[PDB]
This record gives sequence, structure tokens and C-alpha cells, in this order.
Amino acid sequence: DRPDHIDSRVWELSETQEDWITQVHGHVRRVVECWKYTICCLISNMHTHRGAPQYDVFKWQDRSTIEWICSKKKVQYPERDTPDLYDNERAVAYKVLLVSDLSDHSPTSGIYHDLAFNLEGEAEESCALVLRGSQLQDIKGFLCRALEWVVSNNLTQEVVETISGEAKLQFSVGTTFRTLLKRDTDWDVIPTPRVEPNVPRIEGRRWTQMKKLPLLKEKEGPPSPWRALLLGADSEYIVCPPGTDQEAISWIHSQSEIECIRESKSTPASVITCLTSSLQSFAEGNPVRSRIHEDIIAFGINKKQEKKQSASSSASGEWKRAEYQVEEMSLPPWVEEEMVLLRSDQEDNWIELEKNAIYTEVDGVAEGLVDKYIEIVGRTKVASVIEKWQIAATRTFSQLHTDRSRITACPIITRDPSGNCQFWGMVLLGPHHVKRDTDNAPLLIAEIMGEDTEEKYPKHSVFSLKVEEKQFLLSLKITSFSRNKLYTFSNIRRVLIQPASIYSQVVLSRAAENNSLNLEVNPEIQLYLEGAQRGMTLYQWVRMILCLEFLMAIYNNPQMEGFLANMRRLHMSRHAMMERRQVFLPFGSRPEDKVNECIINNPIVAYLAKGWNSMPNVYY
Amino acid sequence: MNLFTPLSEINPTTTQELLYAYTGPAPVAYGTRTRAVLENIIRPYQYFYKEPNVQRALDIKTGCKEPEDINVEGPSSGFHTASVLKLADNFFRKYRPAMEKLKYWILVKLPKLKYAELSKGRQTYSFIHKRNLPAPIALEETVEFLEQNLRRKIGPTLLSYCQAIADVMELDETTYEGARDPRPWDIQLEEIDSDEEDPLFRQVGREETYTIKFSREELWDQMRTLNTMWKHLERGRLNRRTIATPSMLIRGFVKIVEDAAKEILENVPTSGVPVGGEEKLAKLASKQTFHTAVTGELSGDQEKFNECLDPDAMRLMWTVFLRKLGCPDWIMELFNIPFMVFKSKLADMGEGLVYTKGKLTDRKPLGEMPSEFDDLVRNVVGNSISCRLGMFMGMYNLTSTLLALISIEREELTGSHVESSDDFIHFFNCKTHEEMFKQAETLRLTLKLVGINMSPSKCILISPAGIGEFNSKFHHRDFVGNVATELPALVPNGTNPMTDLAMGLNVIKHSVNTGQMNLCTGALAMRIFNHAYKYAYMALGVTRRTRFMEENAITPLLTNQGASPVHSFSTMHLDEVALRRHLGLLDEETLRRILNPNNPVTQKGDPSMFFRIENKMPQIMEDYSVPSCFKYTLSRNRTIQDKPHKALLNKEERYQRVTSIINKLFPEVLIQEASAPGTVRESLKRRLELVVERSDLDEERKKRILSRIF
Amino acid sequence: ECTLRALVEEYNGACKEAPKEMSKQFTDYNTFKRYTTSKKDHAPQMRLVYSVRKPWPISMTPSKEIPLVFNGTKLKDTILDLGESKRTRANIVVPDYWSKYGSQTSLEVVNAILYAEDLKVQRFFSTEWGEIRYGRMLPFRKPVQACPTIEEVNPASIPHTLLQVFCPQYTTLDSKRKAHMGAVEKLKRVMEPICKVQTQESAVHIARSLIDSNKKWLPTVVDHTPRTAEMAHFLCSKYHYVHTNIRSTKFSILNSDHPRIEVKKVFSLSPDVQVTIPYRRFKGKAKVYFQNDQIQGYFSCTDRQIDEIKISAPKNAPLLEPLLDICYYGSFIEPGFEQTFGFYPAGKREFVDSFFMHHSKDHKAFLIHMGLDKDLSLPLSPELNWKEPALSKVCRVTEL
RNA sequence: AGAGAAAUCAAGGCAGUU
RNA sequence: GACUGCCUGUUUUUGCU
Ligand SMILES: Nc1nc2c(ncn2[C@@H]2O[C@H](COP(=O)(O)CP(=O)(O)OP(=O)(O)O)[C@@H](O)[C@H]2O)c(=O)[nH]1
Repeated sequence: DRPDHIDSRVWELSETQEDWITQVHGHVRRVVECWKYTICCLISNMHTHRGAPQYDVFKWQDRSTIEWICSKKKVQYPERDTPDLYDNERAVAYKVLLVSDLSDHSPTSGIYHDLAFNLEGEAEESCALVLRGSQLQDIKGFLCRALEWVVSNNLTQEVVETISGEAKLQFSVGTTFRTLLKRDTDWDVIPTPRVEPNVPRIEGRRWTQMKKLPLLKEKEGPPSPWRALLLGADSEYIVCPPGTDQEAISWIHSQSEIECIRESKSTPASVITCLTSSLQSFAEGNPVRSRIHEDIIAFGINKKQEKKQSASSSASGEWKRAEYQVEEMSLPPWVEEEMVLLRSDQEDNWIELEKNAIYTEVDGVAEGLVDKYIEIVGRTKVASVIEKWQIAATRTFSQLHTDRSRITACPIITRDPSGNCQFWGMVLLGPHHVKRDTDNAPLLIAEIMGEDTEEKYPKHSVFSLKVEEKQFLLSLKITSFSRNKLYTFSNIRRVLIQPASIYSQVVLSRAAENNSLNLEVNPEIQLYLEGAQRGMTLYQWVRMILCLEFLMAIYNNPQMEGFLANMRRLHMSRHAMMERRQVFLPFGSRPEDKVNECIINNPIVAYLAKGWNSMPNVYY
Repeated sequence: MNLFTPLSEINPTTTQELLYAYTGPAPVAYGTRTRAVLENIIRPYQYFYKEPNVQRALDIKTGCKEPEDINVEGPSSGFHTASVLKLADNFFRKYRPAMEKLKYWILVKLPKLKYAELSKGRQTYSFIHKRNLPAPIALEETVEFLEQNLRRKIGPTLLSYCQAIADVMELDETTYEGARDPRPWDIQLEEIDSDEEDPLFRQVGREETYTIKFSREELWDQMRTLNTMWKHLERGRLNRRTIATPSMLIRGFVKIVEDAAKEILENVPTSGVPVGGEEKLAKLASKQTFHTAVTGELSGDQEKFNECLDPDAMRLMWTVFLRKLGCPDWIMELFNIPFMVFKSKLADMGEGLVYTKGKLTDRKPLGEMPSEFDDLVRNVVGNSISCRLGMFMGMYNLTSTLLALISIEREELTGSHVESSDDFIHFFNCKTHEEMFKQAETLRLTLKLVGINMSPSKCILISPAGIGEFNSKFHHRDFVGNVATELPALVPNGTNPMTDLAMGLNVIKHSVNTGQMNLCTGALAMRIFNHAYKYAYMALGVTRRTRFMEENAITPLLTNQGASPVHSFSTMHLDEVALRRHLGLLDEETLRRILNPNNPVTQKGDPSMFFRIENKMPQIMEDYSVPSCFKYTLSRNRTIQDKPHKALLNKEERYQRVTSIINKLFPEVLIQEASAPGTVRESLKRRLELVVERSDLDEERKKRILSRIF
Repeated sequence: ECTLRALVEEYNGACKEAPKEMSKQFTDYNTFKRYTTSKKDHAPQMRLVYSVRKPWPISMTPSKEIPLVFNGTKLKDTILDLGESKRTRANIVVPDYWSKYGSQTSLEVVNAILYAEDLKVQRFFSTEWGEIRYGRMLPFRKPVQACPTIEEVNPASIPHTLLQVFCPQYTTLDSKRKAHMGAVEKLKRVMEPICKVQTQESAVHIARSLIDSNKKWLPTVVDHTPRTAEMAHFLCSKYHYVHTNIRSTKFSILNSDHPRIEVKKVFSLSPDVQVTIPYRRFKGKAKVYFQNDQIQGYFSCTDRQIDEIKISAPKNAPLLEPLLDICYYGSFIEPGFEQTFGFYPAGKREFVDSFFMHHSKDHKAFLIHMGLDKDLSLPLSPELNWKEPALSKVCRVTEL
């Protein structure tokens, strides 16, 4: 596209000086700028005085070296108005300014002495004086030779337009792109609908008042089992002589007898050999052990191939759309006993968090409230269960190489203040190659029980454990736990924050009303317990809030998330009516239908729904 | 739920914190997104007519309908053209400063918008590799494609990029001529960069040429095509939704439109989508000086927001604003391209609907075998399906809020409205309850006029104002902080100990400032985060780090090293290193080692860094932790090997080499953008002779340095 | 010189190994500075635990101070990490190994890197707190400058000030004019030991931190200062409150026939939206003596036209903005008083700032309204600077 | 088996021999 | 078939605004 009368070097140099594609007649402007650059480079063609070239060109040079040369000359030129070329022989600057009229002798600027040509060669009189005759002849030649190019390509209007004014932005959509754009719309690129602007008057429906709070449905079916990974409230520990983890696992492996009381079909009783081998290996000193014949059944090794082969063998011949059904199970009766056992009082503090520094009395107040909260919710079964969950999750996630093909043992061992070891159970990591966020790592968790149920633990195989005349119950389950869930249960201690937030709000509000912090307040809080309005003391309330939050966290399925999201609205409406305020709804507004869809099989959502529907539904 | 509703002391609204199952397993998506994609595509067509008739609706290009066609009872996709025109005119008549700032942005800010802003995004669909790639890589490949096919140089401005995209489609056939690695299974090692008793080896890479050809129709399809993905870790819904990403050939246009919407919405008082625009709702709520009048509060949400929204409505609104402002024709020819392209959108179908035969399942395309989506078979283009009505994904949230706000501006509606995409809240201030009901129904009908379609079961009106919600921020005579909303952000990040601690402290401080945390909650959060920090970085119990420090007499001096806590509640803003220096925990001997610039382990970064809580709105934090030896970076993932497209490694290493030669000769691109016109080679050359000539050396030495340059 | 030779060698290597990438435009650096295939920012919280425990879990540039094996532990790997030009992998203990058996640096370098952080720590441990007072406080969020600054700078002048601090030679006259001379020397003095090509990347961030005035939204119960804004997390809350402890010119109207008249002007954005902004104007004859640091002088006032100005200034001392203020009080130049800048304004603050920036970018109005002549005895030049060699000097100006 | 919920994981690719 | 060796555990079509 380069004109033959323009040098290739100056063309490639001017290619990117200014954006020529988004300018009105950008090609003509580029040609004009190439004209000016060829005029200035054509000037000072081997011309020199002293020991340096007579003229220095500033157009289209790096601005850093331009400033350097100007600093050598002890003169400063701005960017928005910089001369074309500077003459050091006469110590004056110049700018090539092509003008068609040639009668515009008026200087464009006073900083630099301007020079002009008439587009066919003739220069202004001072321009003729300040330049040598050979330079004038060369400019004549270039202007005439560009004039034939202008005439041949009939651009005589665009050239004068560009040398007259400045650049104008444009953005043009071609004819081919326009049709493709307009393929799928009735309107054109610039929508011009031929309709009179007005707002129609549309008739709607009346707004109804929600006189009574919605009643959540209660599904009917078999009781829901314990689907959590660990055991929860029905989890106990074995006291061991003080020492390291291996020094306790060896003690357990030596002084114990294992017999099967219960054998579930989900977890065969033959997987106990894997557990015994894992304990033996961990006792010897190597936590990681090789595979055994029972490990295939224990961790489902090569189960995908077997299931695929069986499915290929068993065929029907319809190829229908897959319809996945989710079984509906009612509220199990063990939720209440779990909530009442998780609130029981232990003897030791099970929340050991390192104290923060205290430099300002604001922190001393802050750490006092945290210490009191830990005192309230530490000596409690739920705190011990949170602890055991955290060790079970972290000692597996951390030693989850995430790329391994051998069985790994991760004991769940804690320590009491007296130093005695506490063997809650063992987690057996299996061959895992999880990459996606939905991949499941095979697990075989053995856990110490307190009481078997067979309607709460249907997939758990219960074994009888005898250690120094003491009879415990050992439960083995086969689970597959994803990396995301292991990650989120490694930070299970975060659940303490919400009841801590509630307790902090209560205490700080009491301090605000009394204008003084007490930190020993035990407020009486009224609640709808067993239907009637009874009261608690914020100590067992916060404790059972902690237990409920822990149960919600370990049972956090999409059903629970949707139920809570659609239940916050109903709770807000309950608050609104409790303040003698009336609630109105649009026409087809049934806010309980978005909640009833999330009550399917989760036990905690059923417990929450039963708690909701036991409350008064109308506030007179 | 009976334990979450106190009847004394604190209010139930303060217990909305307990209504979150966070700190538990976030729901994750399994299998194929194709069913969700087809559902989200068939929903706009089902909602067009009052009586569901998909087949007739599939022949509608512009979702303009008569006023009597709007289903006042249920979702209704489409808009009324005259209503859109009049509502846009009413919106323009008010908020004149916003329109003037829009004009300023158009004629002072738009001309110098650089296309390099496209590289600050995230994963985009690549029309060359047919996969999702990082935004810089896609931008580089598409710029190379345009330069090769148009045979010119792309200007630094985004306008030049858009003009190049507009001009490349004028061509008939296009080619790319990329690079591939012939055999990614033949890793070969060479001994380079070191031979002195410590040999260093770097992998070598072989290269070939793609030489792939695109026709006009194929390139247009790739521009139309928007790749679809599952929305993993979506907290708050029982049913998993689907996100999508457009190509790189429409993203510049989209950015122009979204920036225009940003400088419109940041100046109107009815918008909450500004980041600083969610704090005006506190001012509206505190504006409770009603003179004993019926003042309600309607907090709600919109159903099928991305489905019942026709791009032509917001296109018309944009062209109305631009025509009443006085902008030239090309301005309205630039703001209308994105909406006309997404009018012809080609949603990428998944890997196929799940068809089962007994127990085994097969993944079959939409066309093969009958399913529920038999009406959309006529819209299948390869593995992608077209859908004219609906947005299908939220690339336009700002202009969608703009449409919802121009809907607000009537004469009957005399209340206060706040709009943030889906969630919204209205503050009626009327004289009688009948007037309030009429205004609420007028609001509903007007949002249905342009297709906003509030969900009936999600909007609740309280006749005495004071109780409501907006973006998980509950209001009871004031807005109560919700600690639950940010709990997933208290887990330490995964970059390096210093940045992780800085982000943890900054998150806790931000939660305290916003009111979501207080003294005890913040202190407990810090104590939990400290233990999570120490465990995650091998500083608890017996580990490899503790062992290496034990049999080397390396005492722990940092929190990540297992030392005692140094950060108190009053000092989340302070940095660990300076705080330990002032308190006398770090001596000068250790400081001159960990802060030594000659560290081989430290990785340079930026104070501002990407922060996303969990698949939520991206956020920007401040990383003021000093670059000590503990500010490192993790090892690069190596899944890229055994893949044909591993040649991107060679290109990125060459680009790192070029970035290393820059930043050493140009001590200005660290402060501002690059603006020198020309190639990298020429600029580096000229700067080299400038730096050698500006130095203080002998003339012959300068000449020999020049001679050694080639 | 050694560094120049190394730069030449690196340039030659860049030309040789990467010829295609070096043929790209310079403006593409804004895009390929980030060209990486890494996805280390896509939910990194879920990968931290097993990624720092993985063999070779760190990235380290090759170096000689790190032995291959130290006391039986393999510290570093001999294979460069994929996609990384000059970095390899190492063991996670290398950061701990360097903390004791590592090289040292200058004490001044440590202070330079730890400047802003140590300033914040001293500010924290330099004030006396009050007594925590509990009450039902009402906190309202207000935009407040969070981090205290060494000197107040405009948000637009920060890049130019930083360019002056680090690369005063690679800058334009316009950028120098837009700088904030007065805070550049403080930054230079406190930053000199770290202004090296090795540490220029980390120096710019810490220099911006001392100079940036980011306006965060923070709760307050009393009007905070810049000092008591970075500490708002523990001084105010919903329950407790601890009680902690023309531009730059002088006018001196002196002799004046009439006082400064105020002609209120109404700019109509619309028949229904209008903005009223009055401007000060001198009526008749006045004699006003100004002063700005080391430059002083007085000018005559003939209606709204500058009759004559004379100044005493050091030689080659910039004088653009002082005479711009002079034109501001008196309304001697337009646009900026009577007609808009092409766009209708909002407030007087925005209007005066726009008047400053537009006329500092281009001072053509002052020259066209003020007077130009062809001689040499005139003191200043069209660029508004004192005695210098120049042409077409500004007329109607004498010495004092 | 199990995890699980509207469909997936229960290792997957590549080179050589076969 | 399977059967030897190599590789990958975010980069496999999957965290957009
Ligand atoms: N670009 C994005 N927009 C999002 C994202 N998440 C939500 N949104 C926005 O939120 C809206 C999507 O909500 P839906 O269309 O599902 C409407 P609702 O919330 O009422 O859900 P349903 O009742 O189930 O239809 C829409 O405005 C989106 O742009 C996201 O990850 N990216």
C-alpha cells in the first residue's frame, strides 16, 4: 500500500507513529506525514558544520534521546508542541508545515521558526532564505513527484482536508460484517423503531397479606442414617500411656483383641485385616504400607472396570433419558439425642488456641472475651468432636500426597493436659489419584464407638475391642472423601465463630447499655422451647448453637444450602410479624415452595423444619 | 430453627448469621452441563408467550411484543419497544450529570483506552485452540492472528483492536500459522547456563506449524461461540447453574460497553452495582424521617434475569442515550455491535445428554435420540446451539442494571430504589396503603415491561419500613454485620507465608471495619487463622521443616517458622517484619539476610492482587508485606506436558526473556504504561546506545560497545 | 563498563533466542509482561496444604550460594522448572536455610525496604491511647484517606512524581511540570540506597505507598485525620470508642480603585438542571503584588485584561503555575471563567481543578491574551520561564 | 461396595513389545 | 488384549462477570 514515491524505511517507521486506521482519511494523513519526514530527512543530506550534522531531526525519534540532545543544547521543548527539526548552526528550530495557500505567513508558534511549502514546491520567502538552493530544488522534486501520485489517485480533496485540519476519530463497519450482524435481528445497526414512545397501562393483580407464617412440609419415609464421615457424638477415646503416636499405636496393637459384633453388608468384616496390618506397620515405624489382597475390597480397587463390565453384560435395549431419583427420608429420632449429647459437659478444655499478643487495652478486652468464650464452649462434647474432626481431616489432607498408590495410615490421636494419649480412631488413606475437584479419595475409617444403633449406623461394621479389661466398640466404614471436603474440614474450627459472634454481640450490647464491660453477664434469653416460651442463660444456648452449627457444617449438602437461602426470608418475615408489622406478597407468592423443594433426605434440614413448624404460625 | 429466634435481648435479625451452613463442604457440580445449558436456553423461548408455545417462539428474532402479550402472572421474556423508548427518554431527562459524565468518558476517555486492559481478565475461550486459556495468551494469539491476516500493525488503543476485528470479517478466508510441539513425549535435556561443578539442565522444545484455515462463516461462528462451564462451589442454591465465557473477538467491544455503563452507574443514586454504591443504602435506610406516613420496604429478587432479558432492549436504550447525547453515528455503531453479536449467540453445548440403557450410560448429542429438548434440534450448529432470546450468562450486569433503572423512572413511582443485578430493594413513601399497593404493582408491571420479572416468591414487602435485606446485608433500624458471608475467606491463601498472613490480617480488618466482626469475633478469627497458618506451612508438630530447623540450630523467628504470635488485634495493619524489628524479636543479622535483595527464593509481585472468596465477585486487596526470603512462589504445575500445545511454554519463556531485557533498560514501565511507538528491538537498541552514550566512559570504549551491538 | 557489557550480551541473546517476540511492538509489553500458562491464582486455598509438602515445592532462581546437599538434605534441584526461563525448583527449607546461612546486605538497604512499614509501626507505638468508653455508638462509613502520606499529592501526579524520583532523564517537560516538586526530594533522600536496577521493581511500590492517598470507606464516630484512619478497626465500633490524643500565592491587593466584584454565573446543564458558580473579578484599576517562595512582583489591572506584569525570579526558574494563579484571581484568561471547557461542570472544586489542568497542559490562552513581541530584552519566553535563550518573547513584561 | 445427588469419582494418557 | 517403561495430580471441554 506504500506509494512508490515514498521511501520504504520512512514508511515502516511511520507505520506505528499514530493510529492511521481509526482516523478519517488516515491513509492520506500517513502519506502527508511521510512527506514531511522525507522533507526533513532530505534536508541535511550529508550537510555538516563543526564536527556534527548541521540539522537534527526530531520527528518520529525516541523522546528520551530527543530530550538528551536538547539537554546537550541547553533548551527544553514540550511534547504537545515540538519542532520538526532543529538547526544548531543558526541555533534556531524549524517545523515543516505544508500549506496549500502559501499566503499564511503568520507564524503558528513563536517557540520555533516555522517553514512552509505550497504543495507543489514553492516555499515561503523566509523559508527560501533559511535553506540552501539545493535543498529547495530537492523539495521541488519531492513535491512534484508526490503531486503526480495525488493526481493519479484523485486524492486532491483529502490531501487539502488533512493539511487543513487535525485528525478525526472514526469506526467503520463494512458491508459484509453488517449483514452477518443483522442476520438474527429485525432492527438494523442503529435501531430506529417507528413507534411512538409511550408507557402502556397494564392491569395486574392485587397484593395479598401473608396473615400466617408458612408451614414447611415433613417428608415421610424410613429414618435417615448417619451420613457424615466421622461418628460425631457417638465417638469415644481410649486413654493410653504418655508418649508419641507410635508408642501408643504399638500399645493398642499389642494389648487388644478384635472380634466382630456387627457385620454390615456395605463394609465386609474381612477388611479388619487391612486395619490390623496398618496398625502393625505404624507401630514398627513406617506409616505407609503396601497392598494386601483385602485392600481391593477395602478401597474399591479396580471397581470402575468391574462395574463397567457388569453394566455392559446387563443390557436392556431402549436408550432412554436418565432419570435420577433421590429417595425421601423422614426426620430420624437420633437428631435430638445427638444435640443433647453434643451439649454434655466434659472435664478438659478441648479448644487450645495460641493467645495473640496484647499491646493495647483494646486487645486485652478482646482477648478476655475470647478466653471467656473458649471457657464456655471448650469443656463440651461438641468441642472434642470438632477437635477429633480436625485431626482426622488434617492428618489425612497433609499426608495426602494427592498422587500415591499405597495405603496410608493417619491415626487420630490427641493429648490431655495430663499427657495421656487419646486414640479416637484411625483413618486409612488408600490409592488416590484425585485431580478434579469432584474426585473422591478412598478411605477406610476405623473409629471408637460408645453405643451401636443399627438404625443410625447401617453401613458401619461394629467390632468388639478389649484393652486392659476395658470393652470398647470399634466401627469400620468404607468412605470416599473428596479433596475439597478434606480441605474444608481441615478448617472445621471456623464453626466456633458464629456462636462466638452471637455471644459477643450480646455481651457488647450489655456493656454498651451499662457503659461498662462485665464479661461475666449471664443474660436470660426467652425462646420457643417445646412450644411454650421458656428461657435459657446464653451459656447452654451458645453451646447448643455451637452443636447445631457443627451438625449443619458436617451435613452441608446443596439441600441444606438452598433451604437456608430460602429460609432466611421466612425468618425475616417472622421477625417482621414479631414486631406487630404486616407482611404483603405479590400475586403468585408462595415462599414456602422454594423451601419445601430442599427438604428431601437430609436429617438436619428435617430437624430445622420441625423446629420451625413447632413455633406459633401467627402473631396476634 | 427455634434456637435461632431469640424473643429477648438480641433480635432474630441479628441471628441471620446462624442461617448459613458455611465452613462446610460447598456444593460442587457433577457430570455434564448440557442439560443445564439447554434448560437455560429453552426457558426464554417458553416464557415469550403467555401460553407456552416453544415452536412459534423459535421464529422470533427481536423479542418485541404488544403490551397485552405480557404474562402478568409468571415470567415473561421480551420487552415493549415504545415503553423502552419512553423509559430511556425519562431516564435521560433526569440524572443529567450522569449523561454529561458519559459524554466526557466517550470523547475524553474512550479514545485512549488500550486493549492491554483485556489482559487483566481471566480465562477466555480461544477460537484457535478450542479451549479456555489465560487472558494474556488469548489476547496475544488473537493479536497475532489479526496482524497476520490484516497485514498491518494493531494500534495500542482498544478502538484500533475493535476496528481490526470489524475489518478482519470483511475478508473471505483467514489463516493463523501457529506452532505445535511434534512429540511432547520426547522430553530431551540439554546442559546450559551452568557447567561449574553444579550442572543446570533445561528442557528443549521442538516446534511445527499449525497452518489452520478459517472461512468467514467459521470465524463468525467462533466469534459468536461462547464456551460454557459449570459454576463450581456455588453456595446458596440447590440446583447448579452454568457460567459461560465469550471469545476474545467480542471482549473489547464488551469492555467498552461495560465501561460506559460503569461511568453511568457510578453517578446515579439508584444503583448499587458500584463498589462504593452499596454504602449509599445505609444512607437511604437512615433516611427514616417520615412524617407519620405509610412507608413500606420491598426487598426482593428477579427470576430468570439472564433468560427474560432481550439484548435488543438494552441495545435500544444505549442507542437512545447516544442519540440524545449528540454522539456521532460511529459511536452508536460501536455500542451496538456487542448486543447484535450476542443476539446471534452460539451457546456451546456440553458433552451430551445422559442416555441410559439399564445401568450403563452413554453421552449422546442433542440431535441423536428423543429427549425433552426436541424443539431446539433445529438450532444445533455442530456442538453449539443458537439462542436469540435471553442473555444465558452475566457478562452484562452493569447495562442490565441500567435497563432496570430506566424502568424505574416513571411518574407514578415516587420511592427510593436500589438495583444490583438480581437483588434489589425499594423504599415506598406514600400517604395511604392503597397508594403503596398501587405503586408496588406499578413497579412489578414496569419491570415486566422490559423483562425484569421479579420472582413472586422472593419479594417480601413490610408495610412499616425497617426490616429488609440486600446482598446478604440485613436491615433492622440499621444494617447488621454478617460474619458468615466472609468465613470461607479466613483460610490462608496459597501463595507464600508473607502474602498469606497479609491477606488474612487484611480480611479480618476489613470484616471488622464493615461491622461484620467485632472485638471478640476478630480476635478469635485471628487465633484460628494463626493455627491454620502454622499447620499449613509445616510449623506444628514434627515435620520436615521443624526437623531441618532442629538439626541445624535454626531458631524460629517468624510466625510461619513456629514463633510466638506477634500480631495483636490492634495491629492487623502492621507488617510482621517491621513489628518484630520494633519489638526486638528480629536482629539486624537476620534482617540483612532475609531482606537481602540477592535472595534466590523471593518472587517479586504487586501490592494489588486478585482475591476471590469462593467463586464470588473478584476483589482487589493490598499486599504490603515486604519482599523477604519467605515471599516465594510455588512450583509450576506440570500437566501441560504430554499435550500438543506445550509449545506455549517456549513462547512464554521467550516472553519472560524479553521482559527481563525490558525493565532493565526502561526504568519507566514499572511506573506507567509503555507508550514508545515502534518495535521492541528498535526501542531496546536506541535505549542501549542512549544509556552507553550518556554514561561517563572513554570514547573508544563507547565505540567498541556500539560495535558489539548487533 | 561491566553492567553495559552485560546489557549488550543480554540484548544479543534476546535477539538470538527470541527473534519473533522481539519483533513485536513495544506497546505489546503491557500484554506480554503477564503472558504465562500458570494458573496459580485459581482457588489456591484448596491446594496449599499438599503443595508445600510435595517434593520440590518451591521455585528458586539458580544460584551458587545454595549447596545441592546441606547436612543430608537436598536443598535444590538441577532442572529448570517448565515455562520458567531462569528459575528452578528447591526444597521448602531453603527460605529457612537462608535465614541463617545466607548472605547479608547493607543496613541502609534494610531501612529503605522497611521504610513505610517501620513508619506505620512507629506511628502505632508513638501515641497514648485513652480509656475505652462503651456506648451505643452510631458508626457511619465515610471516604477517608487511610494511609498517612509524606506530602499531599494529587492522584494524577503520582506517576509523574515517581518518574521524577526514579528516571528524571527519561521524561518530558510536560511530565516534569505535572510532577510535585517538594515531595520528590524527600522520596529521593529516603529511597537512594535502594534505587538500583536490582531493586527498582520493589522500590516503586514502597515509594507509591508513602505517596498514594487511596480513599477507603471506613467507619467513624468522629471526623478522622489521615493518622487516625489506618487504626479505625480498634478505635471505633458499634459498642466502644477509645479517645486517642489561590493555591499557594499571596494576593495583597494593596492599591485598588474598587474591591473585587463577584459576577455570579449560571451554567445551564438543562432548563431544569443548572449550576451557579461565581468568579472574582477586578473592576477598574488595581495594583497587586504577588509572592511565591523566591519569585515576587506586581502587575497592573486594566478591567479583565492584564495590562503589564513584572517579576523578580532566579534565572531559569519555572513560573508557569504562579502566573496561572495570577490569571485565576482577576479572570484574565479564558476559557475557565465565562465559557466551559466543552463539557458542563458540576461543582466549583471540579471547575477550578479543570481550569488548572487544562491551562497547565496548554498555556496558549495566556500568551494570546497577554502579549508577544520580537526582541530580546524581555525576561520570559513563550514557555513561561525566566531568562533563557529563546525567540518571540512575551511582550508587555519588564523587570523589577 | 462406597461417596453422592438430577451425574459423576472409584486413576488417566504416551512410547516400545505384543 | 496384557505388559514393560515414562508423565500428571488446578491446565482433561471446566472458578466467567
Ligand atoms: N457473570 C455472572 N453473573 C452471575 C453469577 N452469579 C450470579 N450472576 C448474576 O445473577 C443472576 C443470575 O440469577 P438467575 O438468572 O439464576 C435468577 P434467581 O437468582 O432468581 O434464580 P432462579 O430463581 O433459580 O431462576 C444474573 O443477573 C447473573 O448475571 C456469576 O458467577 N457470573
